[PDB]
Amino acid sequence: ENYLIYSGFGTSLPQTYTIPANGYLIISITNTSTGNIGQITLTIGSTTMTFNLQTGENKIPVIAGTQITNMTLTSSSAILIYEEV
Repeated sequence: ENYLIYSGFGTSLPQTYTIPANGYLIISITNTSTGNIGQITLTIGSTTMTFNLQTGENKIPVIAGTQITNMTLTSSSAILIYEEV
């Protein structure tokens, strides 16, 4: 089951998001190129994590209540964020 978190466009996120369950966070970044495309930052409790993003699917194990606090892309893209639970 795939829970939609965000769908949009550009190079960053308009708000922070809460991941609702344990599972895999999927960040699908699509654009007319391939390869490295930016960064995402997640926070859970007292831990902050920073991850490299590539085009296509980026999969990150996450626990319930993890926050997506920032994403920064190097070129405008379609951005789809959902969680496999």
